[PDB]
Amino acid sequence: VLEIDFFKTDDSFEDKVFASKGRTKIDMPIKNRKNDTHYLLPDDFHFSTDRITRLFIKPGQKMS
Amino acid sequence: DINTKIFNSVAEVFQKAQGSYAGHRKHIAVLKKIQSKAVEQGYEDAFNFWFDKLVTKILPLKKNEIIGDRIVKLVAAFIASLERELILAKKQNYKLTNDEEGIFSRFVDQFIRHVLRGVESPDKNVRFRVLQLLAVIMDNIGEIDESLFNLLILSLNKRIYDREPTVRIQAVFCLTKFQDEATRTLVASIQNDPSAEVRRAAMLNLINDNNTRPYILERARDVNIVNRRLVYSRILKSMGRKCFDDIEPHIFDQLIEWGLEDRELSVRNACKRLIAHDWLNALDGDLIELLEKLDVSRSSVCVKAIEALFQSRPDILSKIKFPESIWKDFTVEIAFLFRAIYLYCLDNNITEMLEENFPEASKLSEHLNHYILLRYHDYNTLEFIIEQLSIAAERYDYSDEVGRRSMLTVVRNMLALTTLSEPLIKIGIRVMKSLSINEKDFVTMAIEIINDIRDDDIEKQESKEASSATIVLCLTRSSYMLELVNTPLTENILIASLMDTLITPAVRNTAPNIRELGVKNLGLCCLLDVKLAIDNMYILGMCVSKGNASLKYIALQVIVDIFSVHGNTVVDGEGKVDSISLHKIFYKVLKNNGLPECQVIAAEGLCKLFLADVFTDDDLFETLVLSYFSPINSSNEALVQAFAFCIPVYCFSHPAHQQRMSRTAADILLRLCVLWDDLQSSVIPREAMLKPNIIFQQLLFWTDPRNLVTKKDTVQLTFLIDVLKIYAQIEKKEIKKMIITNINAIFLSQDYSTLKELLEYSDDIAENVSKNALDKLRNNLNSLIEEINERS
Repeated sequence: VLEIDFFKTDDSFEDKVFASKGRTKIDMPIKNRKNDTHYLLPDDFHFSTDRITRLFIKPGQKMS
Repeated sequence: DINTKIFNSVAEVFQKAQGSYAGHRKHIAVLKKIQSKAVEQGYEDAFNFWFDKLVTKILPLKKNEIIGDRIVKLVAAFIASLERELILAKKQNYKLTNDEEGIFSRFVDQFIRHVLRGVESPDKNVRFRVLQLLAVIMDNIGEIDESLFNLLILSLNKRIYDREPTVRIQAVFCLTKFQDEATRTLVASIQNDPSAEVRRAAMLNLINDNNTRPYILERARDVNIVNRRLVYSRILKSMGRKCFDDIEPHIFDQLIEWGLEDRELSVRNACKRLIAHDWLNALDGDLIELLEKLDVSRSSVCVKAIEALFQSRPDILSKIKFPESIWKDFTVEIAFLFRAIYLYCLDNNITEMLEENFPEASKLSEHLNHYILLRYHDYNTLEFIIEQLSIAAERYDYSDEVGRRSMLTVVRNMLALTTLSEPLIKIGIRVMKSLSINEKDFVTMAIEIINDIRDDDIEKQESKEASSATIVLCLTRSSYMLELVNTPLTENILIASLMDTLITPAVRNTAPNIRELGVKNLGLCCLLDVKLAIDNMYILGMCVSKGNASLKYIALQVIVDIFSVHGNTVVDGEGKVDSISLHKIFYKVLKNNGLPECQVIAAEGLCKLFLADVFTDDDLFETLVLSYFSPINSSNEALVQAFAFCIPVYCFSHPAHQQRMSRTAADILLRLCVLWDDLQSSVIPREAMLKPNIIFQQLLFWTDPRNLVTKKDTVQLTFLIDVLKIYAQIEKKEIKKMIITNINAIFLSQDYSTLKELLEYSDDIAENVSKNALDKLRNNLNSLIEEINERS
């Protein structure tokens, strides 16, 4: 905002920042904290149209 | 009084310090005097109290607000200033006489405790500011008693699991400064935390130690693209030369391959720049040494890495010439450059530097020959060099007829060597194809070679039939020859002889090595003569049924290719095998996870045939979709990815294809819900497969009309009604809730009859929120009804 008036002792309920929190959730749920995947991608084999259109034993030739 | 004077003095500083950093150094200077005098008069606690009060005013300010950022820096600069005076007196060894140590230790301790009063506040803004203040003063708090140290670690260890990723990052920054416990806590967050920005924060700030480097570089496969890019953009760049010493060579090669083959361009370019610009510069322009690090002899990544370099640095490209003097010191690195440059310039038509930088064909034939002599008259390096030169030779210029014959007589002598490795037969024959004027000139020279090998074998015997090893050589050569033939066998007589003399005997006997070559040679001939393919369909069915996993591997590929080239004319007729017989051969292989390599060929192969319309059986197509969603095939990544790429393009390429999915998809969905519900039973080998709602909206997605590459069609419509008849056939409502909620992904608008029928069912299902979801459907539906009705 504009600025802060650090000379204000009038400021009411500024100690509210130190409240207890009762029934306000501040921790992430314990389920998500650990994941077996470790957030990596699986092995990638790169299946492309170029891959499929080609023959197995004669990769130079293509099919429709 | 003097208590209010302290407040006014400190508040005046905070009032001006929030607006600009200009006078912060002066602001610290006065704060230190206000403090010193305050303690002199016994009001140390008045200063500490008012200093805290003014800091509380910035705690609720949100992350971005500059005013909060400016006061956080003031607080940090103040503590850092007080500590510097204590460090100097210690480092310059002079005494402090005004209790500066005691005042500092007490101020810091008191201030952290005050700030920690809001570490668990409900307002996420103060929780962020609290950890921000902590993070930015950690370096300058000095030595603290154990009670405060325990309080800090416990407070942070709870904030590492804060609900906001913004606070968690700040929790990370705090714990980084306690590294050497805290190190394992950060590795725990680098792998397990769901937010990508915190994994990024942990990664970038985690100490790069032999213990931690594996976990840091592990993020080269992070699901987020930035985290992957940053591995090359910063991590690997920070290390510099240590990327070739303190990094395991096996993971090293895997990092380049990953970056250069990544599916995203940002990651690819990031890895490219690391190789072409950052590394190369770290090695002082020495391209040869850079290639020594990539290890051309034991890796193919360098093909992309050097082409990546050539694009980035065309200035170096014109500087690599090849005079006759280079061959005196020819190594694997230089040899790889020879092919890499020559092929790169042909592809991008930089013919400028081929007439002056490379020898003519006649001189290249001498050098290629030379190395052939050294090897077949370190053996690995020689074979490698021969391969690199031969690769270039295949694409060399033989306009000068002198160079064509020279090179030709060189490779013919090479291919005549009975000891020639397979990789050098492969490339040796491809060169002879480029040198030949036409196919007939190519096969005549090739078969002439082959026959000499088998005939010479019969003189050592007449010191009857050729040895088994000798047959492996002839079939290896012929297999690479027949791969390059493209005319019907009717035109090539000599290939008809090779069939009788060599190929069909190889299919007859054993070991595999000789039988596997016979099948590949046969399959390649079947691609040229439809009748030959008809007359060998029974043989190939036997090869997969009675052969080792390797023979199944080849014979299956042959079968799929014969179908791709000739279609359904090799099946179902007089003198022809039955389609349903081959369908069973594929199915038996497809579901045998004992050998998963073959499942991909069956899985992929069948997709190739349905896509070309050569296959069009509804029941078989359904076996594919189910093997994709199957729990047994989760282990086979290649199979899942094969089906994942094929069956979506099948539907979306032509509505007849998608029309097939619609008829099956209801039965498919049925047979996977019944499945998952039975994975709860006491018979296992659940999360090993998707849950029905995923499967449904997956199925429904394939059936959507507009995803095809011109009218509404209602192909999807017919799928849904089927899904509703099957419905109600379930033990657990949980999966009924799954199937029902994911409706409304439909495209609705024609064809009155169908939609009215759809409404009739939905009304019948008017038997928990699932009810709402279904009601959403009928109101939208009932509108379509009155609209069409009144249209008349």
